[PDB]
Amino acid sequence: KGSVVIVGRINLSGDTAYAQQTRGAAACQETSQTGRDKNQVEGEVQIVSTATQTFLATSINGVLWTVYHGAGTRTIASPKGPVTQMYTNVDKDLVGWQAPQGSRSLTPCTCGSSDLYLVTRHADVIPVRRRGDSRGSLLSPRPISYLKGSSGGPLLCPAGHAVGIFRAAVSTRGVAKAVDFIPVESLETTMR
Ligand SMILES: C=C[C@@H]1C[C@]1(NC(=O)[C@@H]1C[C@@H](Oc2ncc(OC)c3ccc(Cl)cc23)CN1C(=O)[C@@H](NC(=O)OC(C)(C)C)C(C)(C)C)C(=O)NS(=O)(=O)C1CC1
Ligand SMILES: [Cl-]
Ligand SMILES: [Zn+2]
Repeated sequence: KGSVVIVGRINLSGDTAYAQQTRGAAACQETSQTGRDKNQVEGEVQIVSTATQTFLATSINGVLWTVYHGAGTRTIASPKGPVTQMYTNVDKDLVGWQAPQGSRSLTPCTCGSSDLYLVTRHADVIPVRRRGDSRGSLLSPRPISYLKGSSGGPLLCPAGHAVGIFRAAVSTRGVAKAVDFIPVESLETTMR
C-alpha cells in the first residue's frame, strides 16, 4: 500500500480555469512506493491518484482536503517523503493533510450564496443551486460518468470561496440531478 501521488493540478486563479497534468499514470510507481515526490506543488486543487484511480484534493485554510473513499488512510507523497494524514473522518468521508509548501488555499465562504459552482477534474465549472446544508442541484442533469474522478474537488461561491468538497453524486438511474458535498463548516468542526 503506497502514497497518494499528485499527478496534476487545477488553477482557479486569474481569469481562466484550467487543468495541467504533471505526472503520467505510467508512472507513479516509484513516487507511490517511496512517498518522495520532487515536484513543487502549485494551485488550489490537486489532481491525485492511487494505483488505478484518480480524484481531486482541495486546499482550504492551509489543509489539503480530499475524500476518504479515494485516499483511504494513505500518506501523500511530497518532496520530504510521505506525509501522514492530519485529519481522518470515515463517517464524513473526509481526509486532510497539511497543505503542501507552495500551495494556494481557498478561503472558506461566508457569503451565504445560493448559487454555487462545482469544479470538475477537467476544470469545467458547473452551476449548482444550493438545496440544504450538504446538497445542491445541478441545473443540467449529468451522467454519473461525467462526475466520476471529481470527488475531493471544490464547490465555490460566485466570489470563488470554498463552500464545500464534492463527496457523492445523487444518482437516479445512473443520472445525477444533484450533488452531495462536505460543507466548509464541517471542515471547521473537524479542525476544532
Ligand atoms: C460519480 C461521482 C461521484 C463524486 C464521486 N463519489 C462517489 O462515487 C461516492 C463514494 C461513495 O460515497 C461514499 N463513500 C464513502 C463514504 O465514507 C467513507 C461516504 C460517506 C458519506 C457519503 Cl454521503 C458518501 C460516502 C458512493 N459515491 C457516490 O457518489 C454514490 N452516490 C451516493 O452514495 O449518493 C448518496 C450519498 C446521496 C446516497 C454513487 C456511486 C451511487 C453515485 C467520485 O467521483 N468518486 S471517485 O471516482 O473520484 C473515487 C475516488 C475515486
Ligand atoms: Cl508528482
Ligand atoms: Zn462566498
